[PDB]
Amino acid sequence: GIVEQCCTSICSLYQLENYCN
Amino acid sequence: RGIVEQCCTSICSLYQLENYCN
Amino acid sequence: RGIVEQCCTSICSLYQLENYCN
Amino acid sequence: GIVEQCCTSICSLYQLENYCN
Amino acid sequence: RGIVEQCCTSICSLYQLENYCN
Amino acid sequence: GIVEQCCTSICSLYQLENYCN
Amino acid sequence: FVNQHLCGSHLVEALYLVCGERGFFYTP
Amino acid sequence: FVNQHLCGSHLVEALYLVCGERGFFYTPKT
Amino acid sequence: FVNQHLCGSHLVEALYLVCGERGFFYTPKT
Amino acid sequence: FVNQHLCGSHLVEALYLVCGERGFFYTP
Amino acid sequence: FVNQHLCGSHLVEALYLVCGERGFFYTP
Amino acid sequence: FVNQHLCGSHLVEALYLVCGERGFFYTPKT
Ligand code: NA
Ligand SMILES: [Rb+]
Repeated sequence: GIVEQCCTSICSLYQLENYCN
Repeated sequence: RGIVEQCCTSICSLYQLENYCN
Repeated sequence: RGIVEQCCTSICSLYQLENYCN
Repeated sequence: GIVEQCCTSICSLYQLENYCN
Repeated sequence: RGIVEQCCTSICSLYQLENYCN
Repeated sequence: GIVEQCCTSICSLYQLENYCN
Repeated sequence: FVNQHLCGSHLVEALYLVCGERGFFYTP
Repeated sequence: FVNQHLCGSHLVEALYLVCGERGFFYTPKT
Repeated sequence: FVNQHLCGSHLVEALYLVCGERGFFYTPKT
Repeated sequence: FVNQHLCGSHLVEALYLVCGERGFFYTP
Repeated sequence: FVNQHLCGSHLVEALYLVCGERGFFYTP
Repeated sequence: FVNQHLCGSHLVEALYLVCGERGFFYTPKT
């Protein structure tokens, strides 16, 4: 999910956007 | 003009913060 | 009405933030 | 104390309140 | 008088925060 | 630099000031 | 004057501690 | 943009910038 | 409420919400 | 308009760095 | 009323995420 | 002053207090 993706590994700008509605 | 001015007295997107980096 | 309204133009306790979770 | 209790182990809502006057 | 007053309605340096510690 | 100095080891008040202009 | 953008920075931070385990949606 | 790591409240704080005019959903469930 | 972990300034930041109308004491001495 | 609650969020954060090792009391 | 000091606390925090790897200067 | 550790955004946040009327430069390049 959110935490699995960005806190465990390297995150990105245009995909923590993925989490925007 | 200036980050101080342009991001306090109106809101700023992530692209105009990219105007003020290094 | 709304968290935006009700927690910016007057202060909010920890019980009305519990109104707005998931 | 405060740090021993909540930073080392699991903290709680109604007892970090304990620290309120 | 008071940190609340003196650091919200005018800005505060690191030496007047040192007035309010423990 | 900045991160090498204060995040890896113990930092100080009057030298993170060093980073002021 | 009370600011839409700046105030919302603390609201999302507080909802992180208040909801915590369950989760939360935000729409401004 | 910062391409390393982003944990705690800072993960939620970044979602307020990145989205902004959209809002964000935060679901941690394992 | 968040039942895990709360370190650094976030430990102090949470004490501002939880107490609020009361205030908080923060004593770290070992 | 300058807000009692929001401003105080940075005051408690700053007192964490300024006092540091010694400690601090807060009363609003 | 919109405050020089307090608003700037979020500006320096955001520039940390926006610039990130490259770096940034600040002058108020 | 806090004589331990100061990482993430809090390292940048402290540079806003310490300098204040001067501003700060933040260069992380290895
Ligand atoms: Na603020
Ligand atoms: Rb942190």
